[PDB]
Amino acid sequence: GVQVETISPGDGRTFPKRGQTCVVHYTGMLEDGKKFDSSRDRNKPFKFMLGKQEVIRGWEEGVAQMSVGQRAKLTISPDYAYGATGHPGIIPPHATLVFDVELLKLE
Amino acid sequence: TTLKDLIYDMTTSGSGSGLPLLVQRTIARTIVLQESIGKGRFGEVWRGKWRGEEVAVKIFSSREERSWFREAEIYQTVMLRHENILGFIAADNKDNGTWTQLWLVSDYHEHGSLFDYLNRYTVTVEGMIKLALSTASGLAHLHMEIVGTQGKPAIAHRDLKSKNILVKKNGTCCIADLGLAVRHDSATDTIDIAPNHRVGTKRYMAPEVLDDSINMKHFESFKRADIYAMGLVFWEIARRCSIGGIHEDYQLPYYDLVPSDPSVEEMRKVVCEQKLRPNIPNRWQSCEALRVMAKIMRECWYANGAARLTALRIKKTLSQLSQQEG
Repeated sequence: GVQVETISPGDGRTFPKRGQTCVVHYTGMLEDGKKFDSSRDRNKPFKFMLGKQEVIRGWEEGVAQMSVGQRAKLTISPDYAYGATGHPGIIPPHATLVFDVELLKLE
Repeated sequence: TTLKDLIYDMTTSGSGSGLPLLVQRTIARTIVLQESIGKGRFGEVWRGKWRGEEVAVKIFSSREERSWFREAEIYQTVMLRHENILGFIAADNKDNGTWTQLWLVSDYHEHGSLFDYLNRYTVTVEGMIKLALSTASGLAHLHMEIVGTQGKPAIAHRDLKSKNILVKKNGTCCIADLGLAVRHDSATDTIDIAPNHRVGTKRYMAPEVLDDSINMKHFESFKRADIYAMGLVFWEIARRCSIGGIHEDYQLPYYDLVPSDPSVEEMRKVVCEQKLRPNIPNRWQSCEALRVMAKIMRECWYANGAARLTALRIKKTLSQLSQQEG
């Protein structure tokens, strides 16, 4: 599934709830360290509504555990990311993903 | 702002033709399907809206997972943003515990394919040149290796046909369906060829493909095979050029020499053994515009791939023609 390792503490109590929109900054890498996506490089926060599966399972469950302001490393296993298929051209099949995530705020 | 603006703003050295990985799912999942547009051999195409903006969604069926995969893989690894190439937005794998569903989101074009268009309308000399010119430009853009960051490796389509060219509202075309495309990675002299139980549409297959002689270790062979097919497309178009009321009914290449849904063997008899080509009416020799088209068709139809015109050259002679007629 997903492992969440804190890099920098959040307020410790404001966890996203189903229906809310999470605003975050991330950087995704494959296990070997090659980056494959980064809202930071875009200088534009990424937004998604928790519960509507607009993101992979490991994210929906991983970010549901950071509290606003928190920055953490989410290590997601294939069955919680893009599984056997992977994502054409970007993510190899059976890939374990590592994300650097920061929950900026909720809306 | 538009989905195209968005694609531009989120672009970073390293990004593919459409939106970034995670944003792709964000948008794919937020799209509201409107109407089934077409039910092709490889899944349905739906007109969909995203925050009001019209978009196109091709939903592939289990069997073309490989076509879905390759098309998306190509738009992702090869920077393809050109006015004559179907605009890619996002790809998504929405597998519900009930049934997997493969999505391909792209720009929407109401007219549909050149095939639907030509069946619906006859065309003007000017209209013909617009269609043909833009098709050649798109193909020449695919076949071309462009150096640099905003660069791009050469690509061969492998399934060019009326049905895989879309015509925009401005009377222009853009090439679509890159599910069988091959990439030339000159940085290793290799040809990236993806696995699929699917192969080109048989009536548009070049002679070398029909008889299996095509040397698949040489990238040029693939471009030459596309040229032969582009030539048949030009024939389909010219056949509908209406001047003073005279034109033909719409027809697919070899409609008269072959059964519908032709087998490799049947096409082979006509094209390799009998060395036949679609008929070029004598009347096309009078009117200069058709005469240039006809000459291009013939230069595309030689049995010898190496004697065929280049997509760029067709682009050029077509450009010259287009300026001699406003």
